[PDB]
Amino acid sequence: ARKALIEKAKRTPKFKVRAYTRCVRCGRARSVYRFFGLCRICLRELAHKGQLPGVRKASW
Amino acid sequence: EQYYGTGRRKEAVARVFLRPGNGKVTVNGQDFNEYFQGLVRAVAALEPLRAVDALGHFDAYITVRGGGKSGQIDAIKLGIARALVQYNPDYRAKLKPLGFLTRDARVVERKKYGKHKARRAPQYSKR
Amino acid sequence: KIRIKLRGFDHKTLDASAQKIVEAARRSGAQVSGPIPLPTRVRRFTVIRGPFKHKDSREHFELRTHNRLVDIINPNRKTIEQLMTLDLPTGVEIEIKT
Amino acid sequence: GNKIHPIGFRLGITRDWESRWYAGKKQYRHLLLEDQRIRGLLEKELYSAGLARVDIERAADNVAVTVHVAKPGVVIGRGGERIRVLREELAKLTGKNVALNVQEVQNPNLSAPLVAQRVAEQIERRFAVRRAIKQAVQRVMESGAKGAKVIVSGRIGGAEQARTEWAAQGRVPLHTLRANIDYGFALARTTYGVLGVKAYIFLGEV
Amino acid sequence: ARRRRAEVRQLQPDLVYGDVLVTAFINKIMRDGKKNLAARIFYDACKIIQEKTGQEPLKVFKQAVENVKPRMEVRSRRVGGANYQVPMEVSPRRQQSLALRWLVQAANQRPERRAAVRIAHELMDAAEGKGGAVKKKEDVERMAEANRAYAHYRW
Amino acid sequence: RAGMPYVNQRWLGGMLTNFKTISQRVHRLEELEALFASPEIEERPKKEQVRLKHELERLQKYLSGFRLLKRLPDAIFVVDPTKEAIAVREARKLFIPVIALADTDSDPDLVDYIIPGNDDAIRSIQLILSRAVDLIIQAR
RNA sequence: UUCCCGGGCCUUGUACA
RNA sequence: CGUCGUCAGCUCGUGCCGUGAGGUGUUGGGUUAAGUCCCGCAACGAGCGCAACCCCCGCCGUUAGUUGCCAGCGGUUCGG
Ligand SMILES: [Zn+2]
Repeated sequence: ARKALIEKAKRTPKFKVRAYTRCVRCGRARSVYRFFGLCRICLRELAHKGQLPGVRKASW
Repeated sequence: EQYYGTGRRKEAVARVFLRPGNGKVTVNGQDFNEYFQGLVRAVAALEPLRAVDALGHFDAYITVRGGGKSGQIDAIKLGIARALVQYNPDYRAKLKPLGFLTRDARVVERKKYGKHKARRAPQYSKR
Repeated sequence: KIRIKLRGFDHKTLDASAQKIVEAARRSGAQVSGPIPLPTRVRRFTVIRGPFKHKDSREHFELRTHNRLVDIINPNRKTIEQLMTLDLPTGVEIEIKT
Repeated sequence: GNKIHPIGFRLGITRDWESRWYAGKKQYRHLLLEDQRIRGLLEKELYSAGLARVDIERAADNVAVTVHVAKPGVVIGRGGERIRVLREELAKLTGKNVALNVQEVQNPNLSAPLVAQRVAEQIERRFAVRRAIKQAVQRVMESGAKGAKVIVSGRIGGAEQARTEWAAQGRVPLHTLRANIDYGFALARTTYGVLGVKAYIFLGEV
Repeated sequence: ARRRRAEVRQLQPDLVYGDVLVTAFINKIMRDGKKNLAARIFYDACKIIQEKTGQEPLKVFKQAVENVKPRMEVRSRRVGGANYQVPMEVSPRRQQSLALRWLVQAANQRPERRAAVRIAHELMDAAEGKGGAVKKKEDVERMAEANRAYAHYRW
Repeated sequence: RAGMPYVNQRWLGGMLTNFKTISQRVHRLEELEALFASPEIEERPKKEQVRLKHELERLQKYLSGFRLLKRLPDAIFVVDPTKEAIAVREARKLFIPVIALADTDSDPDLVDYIIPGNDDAIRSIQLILSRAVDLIIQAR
């Protein structure tokens, strides 16, 4: 999550297959979610904070 | 004319209509012998009838949905018991002891994280 | 002849909005089909609790959206003028259909 | 131990989301990202004001920001200069003609975030940690507040070793769903590291 | 089980014959949750028995089971760092369990190709008073009564 | 048969040295007694009512008669000084004069005003207490 | 519930920066 | 975040005991999944825990009938 990598991720990389996704909050490139654009850790933090509307702890 | 019972067992749901007749049962527009064919256990679905010396009086229309064949059989059994009770409350006094008015509450237990399937833990060795 | 589709993350506000719409419509002449509860859609996210390891923690989150139906029949002119003008709570979304 | 977030635990009941709006699969992440930007900007801007909570709402291409502040005077400025400049700043941050709204919190001693922020200020000003926590808890408990509990992380007073301080008074039943427990976190940046301040305030039942 | 007595499950009586012992035997046959297969195998074996033997298959099965019920078992016990096979009397429950399990194992160990054939043969032989099941019962009994020296370890 | 308080079920440790703490229990008793006289009990599901009633009856059992003490008593009357040695010790500690109906197995030193008599024999207790109470009555 | 492992209680001999 | 451990335990205010560390409460007997409850007791109460409050499955009810259902009932021709 070097600054250079974060910036490089946001340009048209001369190809489609060179494109990938990063956590829009911390720049993590590993375990992001398409729906939110957040990594797992940031997903958990923001879901606990109550800043993700309609999202709650599940129990079935 | 029509005496109706529901019955439920493990994702299978029945609807039984009992009408006066010769004692012929149909399931989803098919016959019992041809729907549950090759299944030994099938005839179980009819014990609540023959418990009270039925099978001479009531033709049954059966609509069954969801679950599996065995679950469907149990649903049919519960439905028939309920319909017979509705026919005459006194029937309840003799159906209930034999254990037919009970809906089996046992269903598939949900999987747990960190287990192979809901109870089975991962193997470990070489302590 | 005119169809109202209601979406929302919450069910309280969704029910309140559905009741308000159906009441305003029924009071305005034409008959109402009423609030039909459509099946809700649930998305499940399972995320490891720990930031580094311990892959056996796996907190579960769900996001559920509810769906309603109203389906007003024989649209009155005063009805069609009162609709598309009502104010919604912060969560509820309305889709219009014919 | 590893207690879970007492707000996430009660999002369903006794607590409400900070953001209330619906979005489809297509437009969820964009709305969320701009919300993140808005919260970041206001947090940076309105620190002096005593910010406690930010609420974002959307109806139809409209944003209704509601900011709960100890001192609304700081937010407005004189003749509504500051509020207007903030409104235009937000509008040009996100092109959705936002509507900034200001609320004043009654008895800021009953606001968990404000209490945590105040204690963090005390820490950054090199006050006695134990005395600060004790005074904060006493002050909170004096203003009703059926229960209170304040925790400070570690590295107390430029020490070599980290250690949790922590003080409580009253009832803090974390395990009950119908608790209406208010939680606040503050980060104190000291020349010798960082400290965490957690505040729990138990305000009635049901 | 440290506290309770672990009450035995009540099995649903058979449908063809209306007895619980047949149900237990079917269960003892059934593998991988295939119960229909076990029922078909058992009924094929019963038909074979009836076709090749005078009386009803039910009596043959029942009296074979009664014929393969041991009474003395040896249990491994630790005394003074030594392992002793203490003789014990087996309750009817354990009797029936051992009988059915041994019958099934002996049937499955036969050289006949078809499962129904093997089951029928084992049942007929155990009825007569010979075969793998009866032999194992006899060996179990003789392993006891040959070490009655340790019976005073009441256990 | 007087305005005097009494303890006859059990002497809780610190009825005198820890007077303030026990007074809280007295207040709890009065508040619960008020609550069960109210129709507002219909909330708090029946088993919660059960536990509340158990608490109330325990309080009545141990604190009936003790309810009359608004403050520290001016004297104490002990039937058996040996039996209620805890009460005697407390009263000694708090400079409260002690009157006791002692017998052969008692310590004469710890009693300020001793009546050398019997601690058993209902008749003796009846006579002594009756005379004392009548004297209190006609003294008022 | 005799033995294998672990935890708790009652009773008991050595060591805790 | 893992772990001991979903194991039942960890403390506090006033009182009492001991010069003091500390003890009692929280040692005893019955019963619990549980410091769960009861009885006694120099202690009387409380806080964090346990349990409950929240959710899912199992029975029934009111509200509502579309894109879901078809017991009635009129063509169908297989098809709700
Ligand atoms: Zn992230």
